[PDB]
This record gives sequence, structure tokens and C-alpha cells, in this order.
Amino acid sequence: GGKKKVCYYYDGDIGNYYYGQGHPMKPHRIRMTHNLLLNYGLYRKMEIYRPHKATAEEMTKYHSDEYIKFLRSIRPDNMSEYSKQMQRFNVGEDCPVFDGLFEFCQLSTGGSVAGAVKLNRQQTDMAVNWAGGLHHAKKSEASGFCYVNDIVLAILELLKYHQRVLYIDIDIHHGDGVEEAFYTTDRVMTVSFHKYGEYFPGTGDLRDIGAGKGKYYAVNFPMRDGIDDESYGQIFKPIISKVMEMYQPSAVVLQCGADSLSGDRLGCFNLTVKGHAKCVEVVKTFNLPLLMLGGGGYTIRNVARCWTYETAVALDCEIPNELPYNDYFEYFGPDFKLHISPSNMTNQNTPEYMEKIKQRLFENLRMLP
Ligand SMILES: Cc1cc(O)cc(=O)o1
Ligand SMILES: [Ca+2]
Ligand code: NA
Ligand SMILES: [Zn+2]
Repeated sequence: GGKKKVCYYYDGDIGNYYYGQGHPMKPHRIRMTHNLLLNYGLYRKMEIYRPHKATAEEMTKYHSDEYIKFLRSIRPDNMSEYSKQMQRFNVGEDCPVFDGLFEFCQLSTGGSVAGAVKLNRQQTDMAVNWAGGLHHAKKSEASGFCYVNDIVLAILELLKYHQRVLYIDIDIHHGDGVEEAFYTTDRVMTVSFHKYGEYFPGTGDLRDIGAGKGKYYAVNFPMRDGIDDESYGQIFKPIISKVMEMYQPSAVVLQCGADSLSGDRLGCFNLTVKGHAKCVEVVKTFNLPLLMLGGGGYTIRNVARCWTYETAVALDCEIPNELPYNDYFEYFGPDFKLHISPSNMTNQNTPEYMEKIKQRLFENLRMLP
């Protein structure tokens, strides 16, 4: 279907935002990703844009006025005066107050919405924003290290010109905030693959299928610890092929959270970078306008490898396994290679479990017109 035009979004300030001592979310990983892919030469093959800052008003296309007014006002120096509001909006613990919090949200969001506009205008085939994908944020509260739902805002932009939009989420966590926003409409189908059972955020059972006009337009594949490349590959291409056939979307959003990789500080899966990136290859073959976003990922050397390789896949550009010199070279020892090995952890997802869940999801997809 030909090679694709790619527009990529990055702000050089993004890596300086700091969630605080000990916090696993590290914006620096987006700077590591950028520096690695520049050193592979991938800037020669794509257009690189700075995101604009999304305004408070633009954010209220989804979020409440009261929540956005609070996010644009709260600072470490005035926290004591805002104790009540912090609790209501779920800020100040897992989702801390840090210097420049609102600006970080504006740049994360700006990349996703700018990419959506470029796709709507038919000025690109693919848009990429590795600072986006913050899928847990809700209408009026922060959740799961996410404050503003850049994904929901980008999908609302795509819906100006697309009757049906497909959302796919390969982060290890359930895409709860995106699913909730579109739970009662058939104009967005949401498809999430995730660890389920005594795990954050607690939602995404296979029996969660949507409601009202949106019944059968939410799809959830719950998984156990230790899934590997073979098992994930067993089910991803067949599921997405059936969704494409039945739903017939005109645009796609793919959240590429890297916390589903082997060795993640918070995750419990066993995928390689090649296994994760096979998902990008499958979605790209349908030749639809595609927005590719970031997400979780807590072992930062592997996040940089994953998103560098997935940028190369979007470009159909082969790159060597030997890493080029870069500003973070020491982070990639002791091997200094791009690709990673799986661990010897047990895969609790039997082949029979994988086929049975797939078969139940196929039953629900037969209910589409
Ligand atoms: C992404 C996330 C958020 C959180 O509060 C706990 C966790 O384990 O993972
Ligand atoms: Ca997911
Ligand atoms: Na929906
Ligand atoms: Zn996650």
C-alpha cells in the first residue's frame, strides 16, 4: 500500500518536567526516545513539528470547567490553601502537584490534537506524539499519573470529519478513561488488551461491552501475568481484522504504552520490542489515517528502544541492532543493542485461555450490523 508520510511531534522542554523523588513516571524518557531516533538518522525520512500549547478552553471540549480551572491554578506554593480541591480532583498523591504541571498537560495534549488536525486536512498519513496517550484521565479527576485526556480530545477532533473512529490500546493497563468517554456511542469503538485481576485500575472485564447506542462498541481482552510474543500474536491480528471488517472505521488511534514489555518496573508481561511493534505493523497494513501515541513505560531504556523502533516501523525504514552513539548511551548497557530478550517468567495465559477469550469476543462482534 506504499510508504506513508509521517508527521512527528516533540517539544525540547518536555524532558525537564519532574514528578518528584521516587515517582516512576519520568518525562525524561521522551527526550531519550527523541535523541536515540535522531542518532539513527530518522529525521531524514519524516517531518518534525513542535506542538502548540493547548488552551484551557480547548481542554473543556471534554473536561469540566471546574477541573480545568483547578489544574491551571494549583502550584506547590499554594497547595496548603487547596487541600479540599486536591482531594476532590484526585491530585497530590499518585498524581502529584509539580512545577509546570499545567504546561506539561498543554504540550502533551497539543501534540495529539495537532496530529489529529493534520490527519483531518489530509496533509499526512500518520501522526506520532510519544508525549501523549494518557488514557486514565477522567472528565473531572486525575488518575494513574494522567491529568488531561489528550486521547479523548484528539478523537473529538477526528469526529469532525470521520463518522466512525477506532481506538486500540496495547498499554498493560485498561484504557478506562477513553472507554468511559465513548461508552454510550457507536461513533467510537474502543479495544483494550490489558492485565486484569488485582491490578490497576480494576476495570476492563470481558463482560464490559458498552451501553445504549454504544452496546457492543467496547471490547476488552483481559490477560494474566507473563504473556509472551507468541501468545499476543495468536490473538491480535485476528481480533483487529474482525473489528476492521465489522466496524469499517475511517480513522484509527493506537496507544502504544510500553509498560507491556518484559522487565517493566510496574508491569508483569513478557513482550519484546519486536512483539510490541508487530501490533503497529498490523494496524498500518489497513491503510487508514493513523494517530500513534505513547502511554505508560517505567524501565526507561526499554521505552526509548520501543518507541524508536516503532517510529522506524511507521517509516518502513530498517535500522541496525547495534545502537548508535547518543547522549544517553550508558543507559543501554551492558549490551548496547536495540532489541531485548524475554525473561524466564511463567506465562499464566494458556493457549486454550487465549482462544476461548478470542471466541467470546468474536460472538459479540457478530452483533454489529
Ligand atoms: C499506572 C498506574 C497508576 C497507579 O496509581 C498505580 C499503578 O500501579 O499504575
Ligand atoms: Ca491496554
Ligand atoms: Na463506544
Ligand atoms: Zn500503563
